[PDB]
Amino acid sequence: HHWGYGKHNGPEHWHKDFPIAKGERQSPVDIDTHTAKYDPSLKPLSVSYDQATSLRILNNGHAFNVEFDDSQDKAVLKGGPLDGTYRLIQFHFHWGSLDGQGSEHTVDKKKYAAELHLVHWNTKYGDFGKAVQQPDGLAVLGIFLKVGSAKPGLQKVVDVLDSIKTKGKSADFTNFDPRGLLPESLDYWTYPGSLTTPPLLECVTWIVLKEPISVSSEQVLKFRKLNFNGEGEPEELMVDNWRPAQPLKNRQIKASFK
Ligand SMILES: [Zn+2]
Repeated sequence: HHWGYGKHNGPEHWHKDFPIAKGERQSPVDIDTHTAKYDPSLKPLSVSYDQATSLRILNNGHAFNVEFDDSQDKAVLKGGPLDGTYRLIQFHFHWGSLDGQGSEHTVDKKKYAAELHLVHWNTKYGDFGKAVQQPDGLAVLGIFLKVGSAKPGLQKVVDVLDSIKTKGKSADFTNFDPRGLLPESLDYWTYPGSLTTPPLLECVTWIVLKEPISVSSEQVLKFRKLNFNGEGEPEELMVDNWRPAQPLKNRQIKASFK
């Protein structure tokens, strides 16, 4: 049974094919802001996206991925909790069927309308495929989305979605600047975790920003027009593609701010 987000193949089923689903460092988690400790030894976070080169956008049947050329040292994350340099490979979102749900992480149980994941691999492991064999192979910057004013820098993504409606469709998607998706502040929480989709590998230093970005109702409505199914199969709207919060299991969440 191909994994997904439905009643018979959704998150409660994943552990059968991917037993790490019940591991010690699974994501997402609820961020209890009152038990996250400020860590003054955290270096400032460095998000350097000015030379980023997007290549393509792809509906993979679970979300849409905007992919980058990661063959050179061009869009990198470093500092904060990280001990090396991590290179951007792709970003994607999780979102709900309703504005009241859709994020993976929660903040004192609060769910946002959506959540953006910018996925980076540790350059000391040479590429993404080898990085995912390592416990510190990945760093994911998570950014919450709330519904309000439109985010202009998101609109180029919104407008290509009609060309990738169904699973397996891809489109050229060059010159997209992910700096237009970032909120003002880089204040964050950080904790060790996992990929939130199968194979759920425990490679990730999570860096979750406190400040959400606002997107318009119309922008998120266009996300909900995508399809999980392939062309020529019955239409199932791509909505509620979020894994719920998982047990923290005595991990600690650190805050970059007071
Ligand atoms: Zn994700």
